[PDB]
Amino acid sequence: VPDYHEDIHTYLREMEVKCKPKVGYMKKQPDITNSMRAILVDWLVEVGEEYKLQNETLHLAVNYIDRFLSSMSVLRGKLQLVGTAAMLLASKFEEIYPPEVAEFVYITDDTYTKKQVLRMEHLVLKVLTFDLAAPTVNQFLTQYFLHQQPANCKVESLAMFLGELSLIDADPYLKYLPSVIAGAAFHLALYTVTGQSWPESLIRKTGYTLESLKPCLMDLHQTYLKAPQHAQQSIREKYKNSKYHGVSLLNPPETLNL
Amino acid sequence: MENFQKVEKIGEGTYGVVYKARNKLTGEVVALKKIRLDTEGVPSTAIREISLLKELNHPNIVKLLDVIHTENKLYLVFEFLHQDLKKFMDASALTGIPLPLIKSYLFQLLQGLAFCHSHRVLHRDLKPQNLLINTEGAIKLADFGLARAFGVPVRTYTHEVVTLWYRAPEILLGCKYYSTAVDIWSLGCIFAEMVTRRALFPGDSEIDQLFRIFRTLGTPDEVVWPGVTSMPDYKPSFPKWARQDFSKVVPPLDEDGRSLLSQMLHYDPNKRISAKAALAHPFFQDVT
Ligand SMILES: CC(C)c1[nH]nc2c(NCc3ccc(-c4ccccn4)cc3)nc(SCCN)nc12
Ligand SMILES: [Br-]
Ligand SMILES: [Cl-]
Repeated sequence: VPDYHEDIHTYLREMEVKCKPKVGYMKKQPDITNSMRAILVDWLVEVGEEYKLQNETLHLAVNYIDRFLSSMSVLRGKLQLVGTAAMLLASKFEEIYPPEVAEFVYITDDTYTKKQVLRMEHLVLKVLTFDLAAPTVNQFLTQYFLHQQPANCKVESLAMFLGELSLIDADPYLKYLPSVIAGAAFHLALYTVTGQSWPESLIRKTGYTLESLKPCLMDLHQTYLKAPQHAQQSIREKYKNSKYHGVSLLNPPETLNL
Repeated sequence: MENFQKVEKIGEGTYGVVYKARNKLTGEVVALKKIRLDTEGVPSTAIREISLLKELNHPNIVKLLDVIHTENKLYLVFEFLHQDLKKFMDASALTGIPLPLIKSYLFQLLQGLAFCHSHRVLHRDLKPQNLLINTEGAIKLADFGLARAFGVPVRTYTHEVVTLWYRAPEILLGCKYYSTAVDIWSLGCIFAEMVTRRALFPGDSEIDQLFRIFRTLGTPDEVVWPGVTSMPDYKPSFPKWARQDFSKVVPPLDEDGRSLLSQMLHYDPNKRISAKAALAHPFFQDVT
């Protein structure tokens, strides 16, 4: 473990409550649906693969979209402009070499101009009040991985796969904090591969029992079982790659006995 | 922006130009950091400085007061502090700075730094020009344009980081990973610099930088830093200098100050002391 592993964990805990978006915001959006958000997020997974962006960059972009749509109404034909600016900002925050604006414009097939993307950027910054350093599922997972005894690369990839699936479906995952989804994703991955359970040292560090994780786990297990049928498939196709040891082809257990 | 009267340019830093200005309504003297926006939109340095400094509320970190997007420009409004550490050291280049003031300043910078680190932020440009002193005796970290939110554990980050004189050997020798230890190295150099009023390692290239480090601390090998001779930019033709005794290098320092400085300037990043552990060092026994 590195020097501040506990101080950082405690702080990320405090920040995730402040950076959380409104649980029911899509009900109040007159013109967009959860299904349109799923199509947007799944497209950004493709963009991430195409430009070789980090998984952290994708998780941040989604957090910016959810916080932006919690306070602004958006028409369907402008939803992809929101996502594009969000991805641009996430990349400038997190990446060593962000793609350029001109490239982000190109991947929308000239639906929007460069000027629109830079103005949407200003708007997103203003609406989010420049607070970009949000805790993600990814940041929690990588800390949780330091408690594996011993490390198992199949567990780590499967847990990343499940974490990333949760970005697609606002209902239900908007009702959970990132640290909870990461705990559910880690336990489910661990159980699928080795048959072991959410370990004692993580209960100690997180204050979460399996019991506290159970509602999210019930939700995540259903997401996992139904993933081959999902209208959106970019994440699944991505975790077929050998880089992620083909974990998206593994069979989910039939029950969790919880 | 109509509320501000520019008084004068006071410096540059990582990105943009910095001005002293006066709020016309409240009378408050501020510092304005200007970015012109004219191609990639808002620079990543600005996006990062702003998001991070909004979280970093601490008495030894400079306070961000406001962000104003005017017509083609971005202005960051900051508290103004009357002096930087570099100028303060130049004006004391003959008398010296009394060791208890050095101790206090170091203690305060370490508090600011431990805060950043416990809040997952690397500064990556600690040098005396970016350390600001107010009329009260407070010192504060500034210019977070090169800073970055880091993960647990870290990945690979930008290689071209930290002003040369303050840059850690693990960056210079090309390690794949670096972390909180790069900031502590910088502070070690600054600690030494307050004592002697001259930069500890003033190199004029990357190789010359290493050589200045080696001459003083001894040329690292596998005894002191396991893995060093395998590092990307390590060369078997590096000269082998012996390490110098600290009571010649920083004579005013007492026993405890020598021990602390040693621990901040360890070659191996895994041996180098953290900011929080440094605050507990016996050297800070009798700190004001
Ligand atoms: C932007 C914000 C973080 C900030 N707040 N106070 C700042 C400050 N105060 C020192 C100073 C004061 C007046 C002068 C001065 C006064 C008159 C004429 C010329 N210069 C110089 C430095 N300096 C700088 S940048 C120069 C140092 N590397 N940034 C500052
Ligand atoms: Br006025
Ligand atoms: Cl001296």
